[PDB]
Amino acid sequence: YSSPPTNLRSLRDRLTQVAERQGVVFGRLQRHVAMIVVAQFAATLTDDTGAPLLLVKGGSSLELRRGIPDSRTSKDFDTVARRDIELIHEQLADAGETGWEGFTAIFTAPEEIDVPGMPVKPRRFTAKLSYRGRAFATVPIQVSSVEAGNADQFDTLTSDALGLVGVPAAVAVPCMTIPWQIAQKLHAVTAVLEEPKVNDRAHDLVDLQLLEGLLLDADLMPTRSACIAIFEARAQHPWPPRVATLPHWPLIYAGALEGLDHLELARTVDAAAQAVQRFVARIDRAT
Ligand SMILES: [Mg+2]
Ligand SMILES: [Mg+2]
Ligand SMILES: [Mg+2]
Repeated sequence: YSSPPTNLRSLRDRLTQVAERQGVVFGRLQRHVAMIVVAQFAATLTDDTGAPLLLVKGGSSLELRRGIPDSRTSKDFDTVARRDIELIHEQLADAGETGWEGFTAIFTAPEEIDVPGMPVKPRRFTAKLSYRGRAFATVPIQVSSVEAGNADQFDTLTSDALGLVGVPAAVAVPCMTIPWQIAQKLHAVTAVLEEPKVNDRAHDLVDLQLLEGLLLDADLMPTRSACIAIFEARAQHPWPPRVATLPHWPLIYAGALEGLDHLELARTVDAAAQAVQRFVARIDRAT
């Protein structure tokens, strides 16, 4: 494509053409662009030394690490911020009005969410995107505070999705490194929740398998330290944990596998909880 889309209808038609070309669902690709678009806003938030203020996290980070086909499909945009929330929101809302390649975003008010082990309760808000004056997509956003050394470093991942529909701007998203993604997700999947609510995070089992695959050999001492840091800082269940399965997880885990038949994952919730438990033990042996 020679030029960027002239309007929203063009972008929608340019995307559905690229979606069928790459063998993915249009809605999945459309949310990817929007997710990519907010990342660009978040990337422009910086401190006095040029280092980023936000680090994307969770499902959006694994999508950028393995692409659309090899990553679980989720809608949340998770971020860890090195500054306080209303300063983050003002900066995000400031970057939205300015724009990026014709994309403008207005954000909703941040709302504190119930969190058991964080002295600074993360916040949740949404960005209503538009492309040249026409509403394009709404992305749920989540921002949480720093934890030990989880924002000390960052990976810079990229995606070519917008380069396909004629928006050639270079995408570079700062991401939380995998050792801390393993620690946070390990602590979440083995979390015992107070009576009212139950831990439904069977999907984290799938991701921990993906993150283990991305780590390859490398060295698990960084991952072990991150787990030692996260489990202690939250001061709930200790380390190492036991990957317990709950009665309603078999179907939730099967839903988390949708679209990952080509991948070498455990196809059942038990074998997955066993693989993640082997991975936990493998982390705990480090020297
Ligand atoms: Mg949890
Ligand atoms: Mg593995
Ligand atoms: Mg079980």
